[PDB]
Amino acid sequence: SSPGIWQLDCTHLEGKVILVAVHVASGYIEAEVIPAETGQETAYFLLKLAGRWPVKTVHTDNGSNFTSTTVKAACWWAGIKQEDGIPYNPQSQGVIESMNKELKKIIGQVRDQAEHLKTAVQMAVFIHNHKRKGGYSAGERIVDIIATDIQ
Amino acid sequence: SSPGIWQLDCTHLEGKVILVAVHVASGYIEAEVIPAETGQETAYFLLKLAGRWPVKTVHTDNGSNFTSTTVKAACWWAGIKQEDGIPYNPQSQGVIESMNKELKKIIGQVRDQAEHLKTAVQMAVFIHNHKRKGYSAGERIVDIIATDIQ
Ligand SMILES: O=C(O)c1cccc2c1OCO2
Ligand SMILES: O=C(O)c1cccc2c1OCO2
Repeated sequence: SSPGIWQLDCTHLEGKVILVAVHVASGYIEAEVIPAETGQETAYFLLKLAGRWPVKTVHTDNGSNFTSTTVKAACWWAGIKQEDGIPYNPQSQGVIESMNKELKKIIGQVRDQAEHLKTAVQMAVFIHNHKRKGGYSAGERIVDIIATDIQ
Repeated sequence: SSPGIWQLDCTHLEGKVILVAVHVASGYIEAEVIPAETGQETAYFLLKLAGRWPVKTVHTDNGSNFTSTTVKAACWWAGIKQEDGIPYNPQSQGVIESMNKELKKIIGQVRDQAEHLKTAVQMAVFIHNHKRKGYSAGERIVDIIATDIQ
């Protein structure tokens, strides 16, 4: 449960890009729809995440965001250690692929309800983070993990 | 002051609107820049907030968002009790006014650094939530909700 570590994950749907940050120890996520994954979009997403949770380390999702000066500048600004996201544990690739599939399935389940993709993605964030698996939810786990770490 | 209670607050800068949700018991915030405060923007912001923290009650920032069918639909969807934001306790007006001024002060302190207002507002959320007063608001909200879960 290393309380400060997050992983970036970028997935595609409807010609659009969904950027996800996963808190690795809990499975809790935040996500956004963007028109394309650029360093600027990723840097802004990181700044938002790190203002909201104590982001110590981020495993970036690809080499272009690992390289990006703009991403490195947001990581410097927000006190984040930027790392690569090489699956030294190969069970990592499989966990992220399954989350993406789960997220896309929830997006499909909420399509009668959202006119824009960005709404369906935030409904999927909500359902993902509140899902009991404990059975604790990922929202409960990340709070428990970080609070234990503060104490 | 319950773990689940938040207050909406809408403030203006640079002819743009900044929408803030404050977790009342900790002072922790999330905020966004929007072109205008409409029911649709407010409903979307609430959906985002409630997928991220366990939002039980929202004190809406004005009667238009309290009334808005779109705001009520997002609160229904996310399981949030929508309430008014009448300051039955008058030290509320002043606590919110003071946060707006501190937020605008930080936005000013980061303007050499951000080309867009939205970046400066998220730098201000970051500095607000990490500021030690000695725990930070980010620490207090985590402690409050974890104590509640346990
Ligand atoms: O239910 C929770 O305690 C919770 C805690 C932290 C974050 C969250 C949560 O629900 C979804 O996003
Ligand atoms: O520093 C923290 O524990 C913290 C915890 C939860 C949320 C946050 C935080 O800092 C910024 O936003």
